[PDB]
Amino acid sequence: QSVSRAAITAAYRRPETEAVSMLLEQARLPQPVAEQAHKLAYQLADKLRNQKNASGRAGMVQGLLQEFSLSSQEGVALMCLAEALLRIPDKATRDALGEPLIRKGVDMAMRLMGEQFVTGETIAEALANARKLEEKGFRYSYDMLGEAALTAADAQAYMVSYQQAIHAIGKASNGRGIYEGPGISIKLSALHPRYSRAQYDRVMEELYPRLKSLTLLARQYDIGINIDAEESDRLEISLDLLEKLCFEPELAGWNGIGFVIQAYQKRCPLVIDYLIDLATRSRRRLMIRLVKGAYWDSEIKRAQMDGLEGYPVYTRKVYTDVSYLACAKKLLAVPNLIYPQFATHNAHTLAAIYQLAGQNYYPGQYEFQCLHGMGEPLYEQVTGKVADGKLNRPCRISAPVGTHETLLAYLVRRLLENGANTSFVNRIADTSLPLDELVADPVTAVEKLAQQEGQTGLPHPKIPLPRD
Amino acid sequence: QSVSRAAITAAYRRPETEAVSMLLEQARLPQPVAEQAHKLAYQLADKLRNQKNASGRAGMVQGLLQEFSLSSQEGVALMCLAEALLRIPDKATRDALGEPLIRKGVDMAMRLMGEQFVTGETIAEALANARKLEEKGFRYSYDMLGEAALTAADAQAYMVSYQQAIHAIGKASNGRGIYEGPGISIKLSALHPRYSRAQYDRVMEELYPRLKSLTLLARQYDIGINIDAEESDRLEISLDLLEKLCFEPELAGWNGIGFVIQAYQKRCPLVIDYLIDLATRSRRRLMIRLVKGAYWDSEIKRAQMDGLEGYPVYTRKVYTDVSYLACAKKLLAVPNLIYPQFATHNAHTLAAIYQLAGQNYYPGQYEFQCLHGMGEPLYEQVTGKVADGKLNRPCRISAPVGTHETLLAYLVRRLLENGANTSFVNRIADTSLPLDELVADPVTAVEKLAQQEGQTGLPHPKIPLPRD
Ligand SMILES: Cc1cc2nc3c(=O)[nH]c(=O)nc-3n(C[C@H](O)[C@H](O)[C@H](O)COP(=O)(O)OP(=O)(O)OC[C@@H]3O[C@@H](n4cnc5c(N)ncnc54)[C@H](O)[C@@H]3O)c2cc1C
Ligand SMILES: Cc1cc2nc3c(=O)[nH]c(=O)nc-3n(C[C@H](O)[C@H](O)[C@H](O)COP(=O)(O)OP(=O)(O)OC[C@@H]3O[C@@H](n4cnc5c(N)ncnc54)[C@H](O)[C@@H]3O)c2cc1C
Ligand SMILES: O=C(O)[C@@H]1CCCO1
Ligand SMILES: O=C(O)[C@@H]1CCCO1
Repeated sequence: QSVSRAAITAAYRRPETEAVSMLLEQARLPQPVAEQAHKLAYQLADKLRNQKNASGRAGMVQGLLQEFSLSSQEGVALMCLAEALLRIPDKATRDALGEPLIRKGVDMAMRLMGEQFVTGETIAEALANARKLEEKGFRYSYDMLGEAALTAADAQAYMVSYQQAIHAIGKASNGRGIYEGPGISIKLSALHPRYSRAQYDRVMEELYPRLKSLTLLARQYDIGINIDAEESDRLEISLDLLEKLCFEPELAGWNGIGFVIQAYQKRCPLVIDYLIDLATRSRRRLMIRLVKGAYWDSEIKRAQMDGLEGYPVYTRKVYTDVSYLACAKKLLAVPNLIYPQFATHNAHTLAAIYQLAGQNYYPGQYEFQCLHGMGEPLYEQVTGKVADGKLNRPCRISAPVGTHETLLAYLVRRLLENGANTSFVNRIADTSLPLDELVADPVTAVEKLAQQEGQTGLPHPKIPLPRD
Repeated sequence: QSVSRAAITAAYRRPETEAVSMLLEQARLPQPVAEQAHKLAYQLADKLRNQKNASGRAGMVQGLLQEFSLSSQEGVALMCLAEALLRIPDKATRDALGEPLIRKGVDMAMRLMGEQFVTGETIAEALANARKLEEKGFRYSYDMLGEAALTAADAQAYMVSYQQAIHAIGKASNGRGIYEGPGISIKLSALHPRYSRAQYDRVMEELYPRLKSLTLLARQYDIGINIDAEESDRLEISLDLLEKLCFEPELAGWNGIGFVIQAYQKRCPLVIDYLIDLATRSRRRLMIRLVKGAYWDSEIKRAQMDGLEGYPVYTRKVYTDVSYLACAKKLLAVPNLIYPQFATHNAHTLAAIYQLAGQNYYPGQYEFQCLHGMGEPLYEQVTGKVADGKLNRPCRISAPVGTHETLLAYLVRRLLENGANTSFVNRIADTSLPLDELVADPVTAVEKLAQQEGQTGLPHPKIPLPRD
């Protein structure tokens, strides 16, 4: 292997104490920057949580719960009475006074809960719902729902769907280009049957020509084409595919190739070193989406089943946060080589990147990204004119496209993301959790744990090593 | 009295059979227009009710309620199970598996329910929340909360508040003018202590100089100033005040005086005849807001207490709808004399006016209006570019400004409006009520009642004459 590829392999499952300890000083924000990040994060979170006065309304309630010493059911009952009294029109009058069921249920619940996360059932429908926010300065990336093709027919169908989508997105883009215009996002698992266990030779013979074909088509329309990151044991083969792609003569001088990297992996900073070298060698600027990662629950389960020396992902959420910040700094340092795309719904992560990107923003420096049905409210404060009180930074919405038949796995990942007590989007909804704790600096949080526990970067107390 | 003023007085409490019968042919939409109004009303209501697929989601539920013959509590329980199963990360695992309390309560409930209807606590705050929709083509009218002044001090305070507001709105308007720019809306009851029983002489001596002063100030800033319509026994004195105002030399050639007329009153079309003559005589274009009316419940109660020969308002809601359409036609016929402002949250009423206004709309022909916290969703389909799928017709939002201390009566009127089973905004929320019934033509509805009951315009069966 090359030096950079070798360093990736060696970090696959490195002990958490070691990985976190080495990331800490790279993630640490200089005091002045940390202070500005905190103020901004607080302001974003405050406006988001309290757009409709949720905390104030919650407080007024508690106040009356004391000025009468009433229970919850008591207060509510009183409000119902008060409500009925307020409907008296005249103030004087008022004053004076088997398995098929379970299978069907699961499928239905999937559709119902999933609707909010889906942009359109077809690319035409999805594209129709774009101008609304595109006119506000939002950008889109259409991500076809449908993954882990099981048969050759399945993979063929997905391929045809991607090709069709690129034609439609490309026509809609109408020359706007890879930055300002919409792009497409693809899953390698959709393009090759049984990708999860596919061997190198077959992937290169069968998957790669498809990846190449789609990328050439994207180039013809000058739209971005992004390669989603999936399970951790597919990282290596995805880098082999990216490497070959970047050296295609027909793609020379074109910078529309995109690639996701997952900060929850111990390999992430080493993958960045590789990507930096690859951009240099292939003479291009790579569009790199930095994300935390969507498969954490399954990654933990897989590792515990395989009984290996460790986990490929962190086991405490705050460590993933630290990884993300350290990786963000690395990406921002090389603007000639990488166009970083910072995917997050987290107000602190957003504010930290905003400050880390430094003075003198220019549109092509970087962008933020979010998922449809999750990020729009937060980014309404971000994308738009400074005169309208926004930060004037671009955000690209990832827009799932597909019917109920392709939605299941994506929906489950969204449930896990939204429902986890560690997720920012879960915690911000809790009016009980103080804003300062919500936007707490992750580096400081890690040092706090270290002081309590006796060393830095210890694994989650409830997630022992697989061999234990 | 003049001919027109005399005709108003004579219609005060005319029998409903008579009033409705005479309105019917003036309200009737020609077959071609009625058809276009129906299609548009249906489309508006469909998009409004089903923006987030409410009816479709409701149907999918009923479908499973049959493919298993389950109860509501049953279906729900199943969904909770399905939801828990969808949170299993791996599919294989899933597959394999005293009075102070009441007074305090009423006040608190008022604040909580009222927040959605209030634009700002102060004019500065309200104005701050304006650009968002103003940039979309929406206009504003700021209506200071606070009415029925009880003391001289009270009325003085309201006066000072109006003056301050006009300065702030006028500065914000910055020369945009009476049509494109924001205006103010005033309540005569706020400007004179115990207005409800005030005598003509005192009103002219004390109230009128205040009305004149505010109107002159509005003119200096070239913003609209609208006189709200309140209880029916104050109609006459309000016309006396308007008459005098329109002949002030300092207001000559200025068309920013506005006046509300309430279609639920039997006098409404006669008031229009008067207003038409007044515009002609005083050489101006009057800004006339056509509304249905906000005080219906209290009007019925007052009439039943006074034991007079009849009601000053209609007793069936569909009659008020018919009155509104007939009055709208009258206003639209005289564009040189009246700038009509059609206040409604009703999709049929909106669509009917749209069609009645005819071909070749121009901005100064007319506008729609709505209340903050009620109309924005419907008018999001109306105000905006045709390319964005909107009707490209202007809407002015009435924006209440005030603290909790001035909010009570307004809030109660909003509760009555939103909570009445006859209100469009109540009925559209009922996914059980078919769209075609929701947007049913009121003239046809009245003829249907007439065929069933034996004559046209009979009173509400549950609202007999006061003397009965
Ligand atoms: C536009 C976009 C594209 C994306 N593309 C991909 C993609 O191709 N592949 C992919 O895998 N993800 C992708 N993601 C990321 C993913 O889907 C989640 O949205 C993301 O991880 C949420 O991070 P956050 O900063 O918004 O929320 P935060 O609440 O700040 O952090 C959320 C999470 O931290 C992690 N986590 C949770 N618990 C732990 C723990 N105990 N230990 C360590 N880590 C933990 C997770 O990665 C997780 O989602 C994408 C996200 C976006 C917005
Ligand atoms: C911008 C704006 C300004 C307004 N200004 C004023 C004002 O100065 N003074 C004022 O009094 N109102 C005013 N209103 C009107 C009022 O507040 C209500 O919003 C209005 O009457 C609702 O009509 P709608 O077409 O939206 O709803 P719809 O559901 O179509 O009709 C609603 C209603 O019909 C009436 N009604 C209900 N039941 C009956 C019945 N049994 N018999 C006869 N009529 C019945 C009422 O007038 C009532 O509100 C204003 C409204 C707006 C939007
Ligand atoms: O499929 C997922 O969950 C993530 C987010 C978007 C693409 O990769
Ligand atoms: O006070 C009311 O309820 C109505 C609506 C706005 C002004 O007059």
